[PDB]
Amino acid sequence: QEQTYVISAPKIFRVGASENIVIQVYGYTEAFDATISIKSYPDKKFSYSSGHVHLSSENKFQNSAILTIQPKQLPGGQNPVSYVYLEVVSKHFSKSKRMPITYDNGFLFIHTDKPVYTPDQSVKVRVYSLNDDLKPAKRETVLTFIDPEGSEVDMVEEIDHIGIISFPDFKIPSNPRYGMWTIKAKYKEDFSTTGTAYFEVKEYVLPHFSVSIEPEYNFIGYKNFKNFEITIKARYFYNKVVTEADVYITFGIREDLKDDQKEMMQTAMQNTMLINGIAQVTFDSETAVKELSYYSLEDLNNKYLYIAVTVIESTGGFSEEAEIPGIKYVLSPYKLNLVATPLFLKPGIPYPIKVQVKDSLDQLVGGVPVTLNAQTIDVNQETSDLDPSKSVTRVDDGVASFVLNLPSGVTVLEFNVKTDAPDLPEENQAREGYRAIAYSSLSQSYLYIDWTDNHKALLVGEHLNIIVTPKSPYIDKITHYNYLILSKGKIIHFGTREKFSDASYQSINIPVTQNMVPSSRLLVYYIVTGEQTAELVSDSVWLNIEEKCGNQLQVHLSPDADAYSPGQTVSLNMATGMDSWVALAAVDSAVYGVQRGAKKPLERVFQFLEKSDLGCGAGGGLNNANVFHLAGLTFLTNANADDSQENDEPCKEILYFPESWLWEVHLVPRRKQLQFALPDSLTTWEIQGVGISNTGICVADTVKAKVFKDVFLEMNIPYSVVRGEQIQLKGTVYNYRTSGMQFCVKMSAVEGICTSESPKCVRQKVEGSSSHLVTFTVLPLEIGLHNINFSLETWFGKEILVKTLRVVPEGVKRESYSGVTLDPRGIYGTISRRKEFPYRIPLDLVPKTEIKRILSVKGLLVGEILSAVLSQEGINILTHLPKGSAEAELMSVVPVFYVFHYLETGNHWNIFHSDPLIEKQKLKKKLKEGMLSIMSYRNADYSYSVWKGGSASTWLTAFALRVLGQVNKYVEQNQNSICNSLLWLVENYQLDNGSFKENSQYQPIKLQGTLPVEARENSLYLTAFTVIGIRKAFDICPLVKIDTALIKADNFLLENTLPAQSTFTLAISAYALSLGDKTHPQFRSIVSALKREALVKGNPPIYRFWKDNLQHKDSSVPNTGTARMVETTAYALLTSLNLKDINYVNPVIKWLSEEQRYGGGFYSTQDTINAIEGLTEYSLLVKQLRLSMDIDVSYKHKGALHNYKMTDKNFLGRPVEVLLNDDLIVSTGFGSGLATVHVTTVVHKT
Amino acid sequence: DSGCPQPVPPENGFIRNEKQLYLVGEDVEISCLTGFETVGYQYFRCLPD
Ligand SMILES: *[C@@H]1O[C@H](CO)[C@@H](O[C@@H]2O[C@H](CO)[C@@H](O)[C@H](O)[C@H]2NC(C)=O)[C@H](O)[C@H]1NC(C)=O
Repeated sequence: QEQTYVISAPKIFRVGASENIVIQVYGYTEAFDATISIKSYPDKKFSYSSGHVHLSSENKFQNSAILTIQPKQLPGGQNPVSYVYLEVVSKHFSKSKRMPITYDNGFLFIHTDKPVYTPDQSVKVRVYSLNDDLKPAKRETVLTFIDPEGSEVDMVEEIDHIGIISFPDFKIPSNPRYGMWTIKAKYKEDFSTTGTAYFEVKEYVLPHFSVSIEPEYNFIGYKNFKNFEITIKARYFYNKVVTEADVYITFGIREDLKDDQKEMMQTAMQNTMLINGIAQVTFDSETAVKELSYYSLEDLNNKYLYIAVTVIESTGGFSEEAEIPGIKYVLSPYKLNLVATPLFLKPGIPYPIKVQVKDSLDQLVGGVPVTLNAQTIDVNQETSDLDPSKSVTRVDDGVASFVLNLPSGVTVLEFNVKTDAPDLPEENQAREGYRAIAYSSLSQSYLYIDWTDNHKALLVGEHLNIIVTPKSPYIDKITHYNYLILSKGKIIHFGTREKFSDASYQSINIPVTQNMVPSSRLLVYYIVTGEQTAELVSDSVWLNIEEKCGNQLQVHLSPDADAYSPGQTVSLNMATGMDSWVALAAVDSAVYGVQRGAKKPLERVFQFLEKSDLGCGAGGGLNNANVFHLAGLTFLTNANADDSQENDEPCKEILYFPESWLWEVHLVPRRKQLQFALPDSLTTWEIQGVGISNTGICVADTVKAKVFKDVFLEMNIPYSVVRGEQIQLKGTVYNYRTSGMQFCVKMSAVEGICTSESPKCVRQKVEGSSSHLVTFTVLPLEIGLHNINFSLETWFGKEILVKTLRVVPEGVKRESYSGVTLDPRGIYGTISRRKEFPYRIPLDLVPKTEIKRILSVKGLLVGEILSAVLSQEGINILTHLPKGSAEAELMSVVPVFYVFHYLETGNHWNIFHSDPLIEKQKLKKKLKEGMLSIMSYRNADYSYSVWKGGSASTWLTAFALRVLGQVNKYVEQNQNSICNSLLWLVENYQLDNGSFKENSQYQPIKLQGTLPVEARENSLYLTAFTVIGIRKAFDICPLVKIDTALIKADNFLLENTLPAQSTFTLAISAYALSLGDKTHPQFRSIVSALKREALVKGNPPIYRFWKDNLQHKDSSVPNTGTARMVETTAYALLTSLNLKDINYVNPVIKWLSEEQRYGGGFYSTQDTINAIEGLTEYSLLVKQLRLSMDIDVSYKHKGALHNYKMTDKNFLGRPVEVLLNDDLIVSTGFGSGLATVHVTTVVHKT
Repeated sequence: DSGCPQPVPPENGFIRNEKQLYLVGEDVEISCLTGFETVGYQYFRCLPD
């Protein structure tokens, strides 16, 4: 085993990616070629990609193939391809391995211009769209908005030309649901990546000042429980402290961070004054809780202190509410976890251990003292112990670092790490322990990466310098070792490192490249083939690389100041290392103030790129195969290793007053200047540039342009005012000059408002660096948006707040709903092609509101079309067994009608791919010759008989009638004979309770009849059979007494059947009634029984069928028992179909299509015909359910309003505003499939 | 998944589109037995809860 190979590949191929596959071979000395290929699995038939690589001494027998599985070459369709063959071929070896493939190429980042929207806003959204190589994907993206109901709302697809997809603005539907909307982005075509973002649709006003609640730390224990200092700070978004304000604190005992009875602590509700923008507070849990509640101690409350804070400006109309959702009362506050700690030993290398300490509601606690103690197990369990080292966690990292000098004898280390929490016992200072295992080399042929715990991030363009030592018995033979550098899934670099003469080996000196910047993984491996046996020896380490952007886009404004002034014309300069697209967004910092901790949209985007790393942990591994697997690789080798044993759980180790503007995308050819006027908001504009170029995404530095005016009015106009309510529009005049001023504030308003003061006015004065409370009382007369000009006539001219008051009508806004399921083919009965929604003005409408109406439609997709067919071996039925005597003729021809019907009901006469039964003309000839042969069996008085002169059989007559009714849809036949035979069967053989009682045929012809149950319900069987026949034929001769007879027989079935003795009878009678009143309560009871006689396999049923009397133990060959079982199953199936219950049907079609489950073939006629029938029907149903329904919606007195082109590609009806007073019509053609249209009426009732 | 179980229909109603589990936002359509007729909003919206 000297001649050996390793081919190293990403653990998973990404479709459309380029997978760099590297091959090394050992002990060859003649040059040879190998080809590496990706081939379809399992057939190896299609070569998706192939690479020819030359292995030779100047290659050093090392090379790689760039293989790409182009997405359109995979077959696609209903099944994705889960696997593919990686194959290598050479003069010396061939091997192929089943590789998994993933349809998950690239990244979708959804950038939403604000986290929060009022209604009536449009949410501007764009998606940054990157290939697996972090290049512009140029793939069109489907972008789906989910209302917190979870209902699909809208879908929009936009071509990606740029790597930036500027979607149309999504206008919030005219009655949204408040709360967390979801946006899902998916690539339209092959790749099935997803992006997701959230935005909150909420009634809000931008808070004026950022009230900040900053507890010393997020937990309360014995130290704090008596005394817990908590700091309030409030700053305006123009970042000057709220110089004075009234602070209101209120406290609650919250059992969980849930909607709760907060149990507010009136004992502790407190006031303080916000001295220069700060107020230190403390809560004493003792006096608060014992004075108010039973709880004596946090032993009783492993719970949360809720705190809410109201800051009122005290000299102004603004007030802001801040909260902490809860501070954890805890006996044991902390928990340990490891970070970047492999849990794998390198005997003789200092073993670094890093524990982070997290508190409850975890944050890094920073300064907790930690001690680590461990037991060292040497070979043969020779156990020993280490002294307990101590370290304090790093204050700004939470990490207590440890290093254990381990003897080279250690086989496993198990070590415990405990919080030396000074204020706790160990019984509350939680403690943890871990196993660390050596590499488990078989030969003891080890390789170690001498990585000096350099967790400090490496800098792009610096040379790496990693020492590696292959300590091996056979270093005489280990000429060289190989290395691979991994970044995301890709092997970005590979190479070889000679043994120097001294038996030192070359360092890995390669420079760290820009393709490494999120992270990299170094794997190092060699095969040594000492004695006659090869060992693959390998190691890997996690490499932490700086998040250096490739384009390094930076954005700054050209002027600079403490603050710009409202409307100041300003230049924005974008400067970049290369040509770049850049997307700009300015938002008011206030908008994040709407929330607590609202994360900037593209936070930590490198930490999302990191998620394409296929490895996990800081490196190392239990074994060579484990080292490769944890590195996110797999390999082909003959060196006595494979990683197919290495399957594992998913690995979780850790290592004008706009609100937004400048929403623009520009080509910045290395430099560009924008000019614009800063809007009138006196706020910090956080301006975010995001660069996109051939080197990926670079979210830049968030410029924070302070907009500031020395002296101004700001008005606390609420979001909305109730129409016709006297309300104080409170506000504040601010003077930040050092001199005081005398000011007059006045309100100028449109006539839709009437106002009190009507001032030149009182001309009040305000001190320097101070603000005066201003207020106006107003009454809004009429609904809508009304311009109010607040203005401040004062030294240095004027100020004028052009504002809009928003007025909503009185009472309560009520919403109530109507819809219809449009079933234009009768998929459920009555043809619901059209519906009309009258403009029903309610009796209690508030005097002048408008009734809002909103319409939407949902397509009801058919789902899983489980597809099953007769073989072309149905030529067996076309060319059936001899047309002999003893009704053998009938058995011959009857199935031909069914098979003709089946072929009619489908593509079979649109197309045969093979073995065609296409000569439908000859088939129709044989069909009508059949109908002749059966009509031969008709006796004189329109009975049928088994023989030309035999005893008239009602069973046979109903059977014939069934056949003839079924076929009359395809061959016209003299209905008078059908009328006569029907009225014969009714008048001669109807009797009450026991309808259609059979005239003695002297024998059951078991080849044609079933063998019923004989003792009882034989009559229920026969009534069911005859009712089926009549229901199949009465439609072509609807003589009234035949309907009366159907009433009689259906009533008798409904009454007699429910206590069914036999599943067979239950089934058949269920069917018969399904032909009749599908919706009679008795019918539904019988159905509900049948559905419980059903037998299944699988937790969700994969197969479902019915059996009775154990006629199933003998299923090895088709026989009367299996015949009966198939019969009763096909009746059940038919029934279900008539219920149109596809979800039920499907596993019954799956059972019926597996011949083996009922002994192979069919036995007798009945089973066979009923099975063919059922497959026919099921085909039919699936067609009828196929959604293709252009739905007209039109007003009654006016033009069309919308046209929903509903299709299974586009099943979702965007909500359409239906605000006009017309009666509203919705209609569709014959169309196809099933939809449901909903109109919601929203109205205010007194 | 916490998709809603099959609801109890109104008396004399039945579930048109019976399913063992309904995805969030599925309409389940109530319909009335032969003697009876749906007056109102026959559809229940399976909420994420
Ligand atoms: C509020 O003040 C603005 C001006 O700052 C008024 O808008 C002006 O209205 C006049 C008359 O319609 C126009 O000639 C000007 O062109 C408008 N200017 C602008 C910038 O729009 C507005 O009408 C005032 N509204 C109230 C209620 O007083």
